[PDB]
Amino acid sequence: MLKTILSIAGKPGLYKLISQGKNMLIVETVDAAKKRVPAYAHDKVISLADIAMYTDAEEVPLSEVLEAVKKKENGAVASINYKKASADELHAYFAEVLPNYDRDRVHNGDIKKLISWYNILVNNGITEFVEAPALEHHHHHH
Repeated sequence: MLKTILSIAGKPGLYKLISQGKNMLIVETVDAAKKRVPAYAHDKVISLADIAMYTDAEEVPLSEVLEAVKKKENGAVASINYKKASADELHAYFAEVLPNYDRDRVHNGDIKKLISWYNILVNNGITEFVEAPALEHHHHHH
């Protein structure tokens, strides 16, 4: 479940935490190499277990709204690209499948941080977070 993937809003992207130490966290790059990297709690180390967005519907974790926008592209990578798209393009890409997003709670660059991890997600597959089969096949209940 959401515990192992740490979401990084700094220079790197996504990590897998194995163990915590009082200097450095023992993590793995979620990548093709998968190297053991010392993580430091300064480079915007957030839990992806924590990331959620409150919208017109219930409280939706970032993984489930990833599913909703990924549904469009059939499990491909993000065609938006956050480092080429305008701020208007960011919210309009989300509003293609979910136009019920608000601008009150969703205002903290929530889609922008999402696209940053979203390209990394499809890069190695991660595990599974969308009913389009990349590794497993999910069932819609959420």
